[PDB]
Amino acid sequence: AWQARGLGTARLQLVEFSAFVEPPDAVDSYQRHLFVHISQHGAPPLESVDVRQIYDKFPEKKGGLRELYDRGPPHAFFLVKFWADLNWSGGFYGVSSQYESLEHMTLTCSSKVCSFGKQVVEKVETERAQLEDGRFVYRLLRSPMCEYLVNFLHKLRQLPERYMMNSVLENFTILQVVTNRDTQELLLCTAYVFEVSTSERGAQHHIYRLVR
Repeated sequence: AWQARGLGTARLQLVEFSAFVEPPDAVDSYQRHLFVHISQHGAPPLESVDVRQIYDKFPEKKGGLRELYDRGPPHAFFLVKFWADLNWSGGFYGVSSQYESLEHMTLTCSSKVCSFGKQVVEKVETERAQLEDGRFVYRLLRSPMCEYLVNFLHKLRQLPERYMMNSVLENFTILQVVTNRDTQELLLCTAYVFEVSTSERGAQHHIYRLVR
């Protein structure tokens, strides 16, 4: 219909997102390990997942998934299931995001990190547009990972069975809200749930529309 084919609206599309580590000897010979990755640079509509099912995985009151979805707009809401690649200390742990739009705005991106459906850490970054080839571009490149996430990854990686990592990751989620800084209107809300991938398979994702 007017349904989504990937993670984005007509106002703000996600070009690429990744969380990575570069070992200290990437200086001598460069190498990057991706924990998670989405590259979106004539396709079927995305599958849908009912937003009520994951209410409890995210906080309530203000900034809660229920309230955000009640603000809308409904079509801006996505779920990303990650299978994270956790086989790869003291290198650079990074996160890179890039979005694209037709209109010039200033974005605020709030990444809320939740444990057992309860807000635990939050980052809030702002990014002005940059005009490139008609399209506007928002580049949050190589942002350093919060030391919470880096320690979590090290802790997580040493669990002796992967069903135990999946048990632990069951309760760990991330809510991402991108809003126009000026008009305060939500442009993009992405819910992330997490599994561990096996050793032989690298990172993966499935993107869903969140519906009601």
